Amino acid sequence: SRPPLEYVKGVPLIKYFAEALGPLQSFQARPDDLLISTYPKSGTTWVSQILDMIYQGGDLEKCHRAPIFMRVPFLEFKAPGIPSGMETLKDTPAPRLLKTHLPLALLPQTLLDQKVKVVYVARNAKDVAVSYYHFYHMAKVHPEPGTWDSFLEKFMVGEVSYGSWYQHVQEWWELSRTHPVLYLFYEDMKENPKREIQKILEFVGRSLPEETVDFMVQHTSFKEMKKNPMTNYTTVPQEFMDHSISPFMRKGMAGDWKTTFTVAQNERFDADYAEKMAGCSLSFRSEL
Ligand SMILES: Nc1ncnc2c1ncn2[C@@H]1O[C@H](COP(=O)(O)O)[C@@H](OP(=O)(O)O)[C@H]1O
Repeated sequence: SRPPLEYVKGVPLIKYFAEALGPLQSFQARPDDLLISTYPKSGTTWVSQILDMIYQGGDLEKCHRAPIFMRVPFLEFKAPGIPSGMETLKDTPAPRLLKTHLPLALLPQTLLDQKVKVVYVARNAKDVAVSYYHFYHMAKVHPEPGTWDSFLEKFMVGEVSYGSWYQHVQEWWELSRTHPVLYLFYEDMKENPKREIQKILEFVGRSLPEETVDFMVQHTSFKEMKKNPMTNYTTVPQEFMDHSISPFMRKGMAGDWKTTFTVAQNERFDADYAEKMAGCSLSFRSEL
């Protein structure tokens, strides 16, 4: 009941996800698999619906079969009573969509050997941090988040579930130079979802009619995804995720961080950030 984190190979993880790593050594990847990789709260559920909808040929009826966590297995998941992501995985048919937030230090090597295709979504660190703070509150398996200010301090030293945002985004960027990785930016998806859905289609080697594409742009919108109980996580026990404290689908905005970040916090973050992202051509947008 709100246990602390357990560290493994330098990554802080939720108690259960760490345990789940045991059985996960048994996981065998297929060359037709597709891995969805992101640092938490960077748009995983967004791109999962996009991808599942593509995989279902656009049929919103086939997408309603089960919640997105039953449809896109969560590689390292485990909970009391709720079946592990590995358990779920036994029933999931090929081509499979898989989700993870594991850094490379922990990624099943099966996945890199099998040349598995990666769709990676990155989001600006300020928005991620805010999103993560609210998530910590509602997602009961997380430690106590404490105050925004303290939580932000942790976030800068990567002392939060899954560790440092900064390393996560650079390492998977680097990986994209020697591995098939489509590296997406949440803010581009905000800017122009259609442009971004087209690039995914191209990447996944599929082709769909203009009508179907536009149909997807809408059913993958924040507002549609908020109403859809197969994607908003409301079918889970309130003891596990308490939407009354904070909804999973909270705002879905680029730039909203500015209503949480104080000026002092903003100034300290920018200074810290310039150092951490020094020798990197990664370029983020904070707004619009
Ligand atoms: N279709 C969509 N369009 C835009 N944002 C979405 C979305 N579906 C979910 N989100 C937002 O993405 C974040 C969760 O990401 P993840 O899927 O990685 O956990 C939350 O951000 P906010 O808390 O900033 O609103 C959530 O509201």
